[PDB]
Amino acid sequence: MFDPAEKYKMDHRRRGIALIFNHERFFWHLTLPERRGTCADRDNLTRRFSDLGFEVKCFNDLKAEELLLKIHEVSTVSHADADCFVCVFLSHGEGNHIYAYDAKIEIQTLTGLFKGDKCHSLVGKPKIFIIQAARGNTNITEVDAASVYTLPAGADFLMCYSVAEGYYSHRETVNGSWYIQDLCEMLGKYGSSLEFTELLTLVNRKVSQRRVDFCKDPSAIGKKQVPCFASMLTKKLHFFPKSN
Amino acid sequence: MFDPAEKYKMDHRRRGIALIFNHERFFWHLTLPERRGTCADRDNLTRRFSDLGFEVKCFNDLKAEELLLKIHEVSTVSHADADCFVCVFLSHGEGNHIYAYDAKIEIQTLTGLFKGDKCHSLVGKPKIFIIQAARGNTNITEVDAASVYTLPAGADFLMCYSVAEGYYSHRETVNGSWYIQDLCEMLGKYGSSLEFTELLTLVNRKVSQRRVDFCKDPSAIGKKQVPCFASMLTKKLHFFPKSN
Ligand SMILES: Oc1cc(F)ccc1CNc1ncccc1-c1ccncn1
Repeated sequence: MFDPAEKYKMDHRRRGIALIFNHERFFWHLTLPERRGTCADRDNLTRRFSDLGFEVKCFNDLKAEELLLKIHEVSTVSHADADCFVCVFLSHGEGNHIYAYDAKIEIQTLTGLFKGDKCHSLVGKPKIFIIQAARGNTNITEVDAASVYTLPAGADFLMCYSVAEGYYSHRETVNGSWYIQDLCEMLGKYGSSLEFTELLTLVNRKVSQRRVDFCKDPSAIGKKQVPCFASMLTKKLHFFPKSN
Repeated sequence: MFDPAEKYKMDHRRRGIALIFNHERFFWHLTLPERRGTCADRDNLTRRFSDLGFEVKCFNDLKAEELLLKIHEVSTVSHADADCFVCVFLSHGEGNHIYAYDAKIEIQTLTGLFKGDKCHSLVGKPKIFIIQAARGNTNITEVDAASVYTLPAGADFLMCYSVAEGYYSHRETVNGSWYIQDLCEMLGKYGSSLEFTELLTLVNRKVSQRRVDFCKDPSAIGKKQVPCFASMLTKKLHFFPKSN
C-alpha cells in the first residue's frame, strides 16, 4: 500500500497559525545588543506566511512568562481544522536556549508542547520551527557567531536554522537577516509551487553563495554563512493555494 | 539564470568512495557491549551502495590511529573524477563523539577533512555522512538511548542520524539496526529514481511507524525511534544509473 510520492494532507479548512516571537532589545542586566533589522525579518515573514494562508501572530519583546503563556495557549487550542503549525524565533540564543526579553528558555520545552503526546490535534501534521538566533557581540551589516545547536525535535517536526556550527549569521540593520531575506524571497517566488525542503535547500544555496571577500569592515572578511535544517518529516510538504 | 530544479552534477567518470567504519567489539577497559547485528548493517549497506556505483571500502574494528590514517588518506586522494563522497559509522557514540575500538573521536575532526578548504576535489559535491551510533547498554531486539548530537557540518554536507534526542535506537542481533534495514530497503527500491532527501524522508516514515506497544521485553515498550537528517545541500541529489 506504501507510496514514495505521499504528501501531508494540506486540505484542512484553515492552513494554521504562524507564531513569530520577535526580540529587538533585552533587559539591561543581560548585556545583549539591539538586533537592529529584526523588524524587517518580522514584517517580511508576516507577509509571506499570510500569502500562504497562515494566521500570523507576532509578539514583540515578550518576557519569559508572557512568551510561555502565549505558546502554551496556542498548544492547547485545537488545531483539528488546520494543515500545520509554524513558530519563528528572531532573537539571541546560546546552546539549546532562545532569549526572551528577560531570560533564556530551553528550545526543548517550547517544541515539546507540540510533541503530539502533549497536542493531539497536530499528530501527523507538519510542525515547522524557524530559528534566527546567534551570539550577541545607514544600513550596516552586523555579524554574529553561530551559537544555537541545530537540534532535531520529534516526529513530523522540521527545525530550520539561520547558521550551522563554525559559520556566521549576518543581519543588515534595515534589510534584516541574510537567512530571512533569502527565505522570504524563495517563499515569495516558490512557496505555493515547491516542496518546502526543496525550497529550504534553495535558501542554503542563496545564503552560502553570498560573497564575504570584499567587505566594508576588515574583520568581517572570510566569515561565511551556511544555514541547515533538521527534517523528521515523514511525507512531502506543499503549501498549494487553498481554494476561495 | 537561477534555477529551482537544479541538481548536483552526477556525470563524473566514477560515482565515488563509500567508507564504512564498522565497530562490533571494543577494548575491554571501555566497558561497551558487543553490537551484535552490526555486520548485517555493514553487508546490507555495502551491497546497496555498490549497486549505485560506489567503490565501497569497509574497515572492521579499527583503533583511533588506524581510522584517522584511513580517513585522512581518503581525504587527500583526488576526488576530481567523482560525483560525491559517503562515510558511514556503525558504532557507539556520545555527544559529538564516535567510538573507535580503543577511544572516541570528535565527529567534527572527521567531517572537517572534507570541508572545501581542506579537500578541493570535493568542493561543490555532496558529502553524505550516515551515523548509526548510540549509548552502550536467537534474533533479539536490543535498544539503546539516543546519545550522538544531530550535528550539522558545512556547505554540501548531508548528516544522517539513526535516532534524534529523546528517542531510542533498535538493533535486531541478526537483521541489524532498524534505521539501516529501512534505509537499505528504500535504497534497494528507490536509490536510482528518487532524490536522496525524499528517500531519507521515506526512511523517517518507515522507522517512526515501527510499533513498540506489544514487545517481548516489558521495559522496551513505548521506546519509539525517530531518525533525522541535517541538510546543508544546495541542489537536488539523484543517484541515477551511470552508463558503463
Ligand atoms: O541532538 C541530540 C541528540 C541526543 F541524543 C542528545 C542530545 C542532542 C542535543 N543536540 C545537539 N544537536 C546538534 C548540535 C549540537 C547539539 C549539542 C551540542 C552540545 N551540547 C548539547 N547538544
